[PDB]
Amino acid sequence: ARPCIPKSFGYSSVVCVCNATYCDSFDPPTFPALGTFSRYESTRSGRRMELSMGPIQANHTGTGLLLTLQPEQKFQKVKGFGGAMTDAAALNILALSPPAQNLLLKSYFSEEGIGYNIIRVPMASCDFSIRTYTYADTPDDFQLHNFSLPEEDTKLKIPLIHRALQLAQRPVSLLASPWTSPTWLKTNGAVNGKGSLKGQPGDIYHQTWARYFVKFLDAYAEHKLQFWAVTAENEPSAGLLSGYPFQCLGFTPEHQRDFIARDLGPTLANSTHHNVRLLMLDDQRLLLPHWAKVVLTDPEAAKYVHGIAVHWYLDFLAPAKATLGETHRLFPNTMLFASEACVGSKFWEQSVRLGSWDRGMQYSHSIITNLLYHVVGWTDWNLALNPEGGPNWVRNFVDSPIIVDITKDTFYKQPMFYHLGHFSKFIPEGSQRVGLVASQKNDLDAVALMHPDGSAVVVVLNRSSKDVPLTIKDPAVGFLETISPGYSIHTYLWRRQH
Ligand SMILES: *[C@@H]1O[C@H](CO)[C@@H](O[C@@H]2O[C@H](CO)[C@@H](O)[C@H](O)[C@H]2NC(C)=O)[C@H](O)[C@H]1NC(C)=O
Ligand SMILES: *[C@@H]1O[C@H](CO)[C@@H](O[C@@H]2O[C@H](CO)[C@@H](O)[C@H](O)[C@H]2NC(C)=O)[C@H](O)[C@H]1NC(C)=O
Ligand SMILES: N[C@H](CNS(=O)(=O)c1cc(F)cc(F)c1)c1ccccc1
Ligand SMILES: *[C@@H]1O[C@H](CO)[C@@H](O)[C@H](O)[C@H]1NC(C)=O
Ligand SMILES: [K+]
Ligand SMILES: [K+]
Repeated sequence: ARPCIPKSFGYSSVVCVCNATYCDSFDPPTFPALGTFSRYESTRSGRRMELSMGPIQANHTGTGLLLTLQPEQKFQKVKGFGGAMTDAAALNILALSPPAQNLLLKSYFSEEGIGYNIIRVPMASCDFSIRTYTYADTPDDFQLHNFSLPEEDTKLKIPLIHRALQLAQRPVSLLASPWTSPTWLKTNGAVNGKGSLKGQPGDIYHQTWARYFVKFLDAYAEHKLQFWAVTAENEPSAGLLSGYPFQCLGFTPEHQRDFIARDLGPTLANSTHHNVRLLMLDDQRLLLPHWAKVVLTDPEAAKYVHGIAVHWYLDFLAPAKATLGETHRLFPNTMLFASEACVGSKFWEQSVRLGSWDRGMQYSHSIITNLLYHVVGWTDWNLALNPEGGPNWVRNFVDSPIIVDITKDTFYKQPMFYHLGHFSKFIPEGSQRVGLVASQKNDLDAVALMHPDGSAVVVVLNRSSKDVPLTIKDPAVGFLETISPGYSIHTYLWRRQH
């Protein structure tokens, strides 16, 4: 429909430039003809989700790499893909002109964009906030009569969420996570630093905190927003650390176990919001499987926990098989969900690297890894940031798929945007991961899924410099002869006749 307008900022690839009169966009989605496949390609050299079609062929000869679809080897069903409506994201989006705001939101949420269907919503302030507040700052208010949503919610986040939902054809799911409680519920009396809820699970402090989640859901429901899930705490491990720089609330896994079993589980189940799912952990994967063992081996906690939320700090190395793999083996009926991912957080790297193909490849490699380890969804962090990677009240700046430049009423779509969209656009909710078997050792990363309507999608990432010829075999349908160029990502789509 409208192609990328590329701009280089001296990094390895280009951004796509959007403004009040122009943004790259797709035509309304259509599937290729039976017997044809669609291929969307992005490359370091500058191609951005460009479409080409090819024939599905009856026959294949050769000793080149073959990836054979295993349509009957079924794994997890996918919840979806999206990102976080932080205060910083909201401020950045709303600092654009109305036309550019609309083109940014369409980029993420419409079928002319990449079809996000998840939005994560902080419960009050976090580091990606310019004001520190909770919804109940008036002290000793244990019945929460003074609980209320400030303008950060009612003027900024809620209206943008309504606008996202209007632009989406896919149903959008909301996920809520708190960073800190009111300080008068905390041992240290501050939003940050080392501190936990006062007292012990089952008591007034813990019951008040549980009731705050219900007040929050009630307040958003008055604004005609309902939540798919909440997490028990954003990064509960952080509040155990001396000097933790921003909003946190410390839980050991035992503390979270007991809080869920005695307070949060019962409180949510007793509310009009009982259909909201509760996700535990909401933290980095090296805490698994230990955290899952501690919480889910207690049947009184386990009965309230729908899933395990994991964060991906893509700047840092950690094992996947020993964390996600082992957790799935021990608790196969408790879904894994990636609730936050970010890059650019190392102080010594530029927070925002406009046009970094490497950071794009980190996103897609992470997503593939997540999907191959049974994770049902993937949620980016801030939907949009400024060129500094903020605002952020502790200067904890990071990168984002969309960077807003208010002085030019412009925004830039990063390689990360397109790497995420290779998945989000083409993997509807309810899609199921299926097997994909390589005939020989190779340097490609790939994942296959089946849509609810039976159609196939395969994403292929090449992080190498070498162009790799390959063939995809769908045993029911035939062969897709293709190529995976060096530093490329491809999504393949086709209809399946039986
Ligand atoms: C928004 O960006 C577009 C795309 O770069 C600008 O339109 C271009 O303007 C230059 C200079 O006049 C022309 O050479 C291009 O042909 C234009 N491209 C298109 C696709 O129209 C546009 O001026 C910018 N809008 C605002 C309000 O700044
Ligand atoms: C379970 O839910 C009910 C709501 O149906 C709660 O009952 C309310 O409690 C408040 C005081 O806390 C009263 O002012 C309301 O009039 C009550 N409403 C109803 C309909 O009874 C009850 O407190 C909840 N119990 C929990 C969370 O343990
Ligand atoms: N062909 C393999 C990758 N195989 S895979 O696609 O099943 C995969 C498995 C993961 F656990 C994570 C991924 F992201 C991808 C390779 C690629 C690149 C260098 C060495 C080996
Ligand atoms: C495919 O292979 C079979 C068996 O040799 C052959 O009869 C057929 O013509 C080949 N070509 C096509 C296009 O089906
Ligand atoms: K208040
Ligand atoms: K940085």
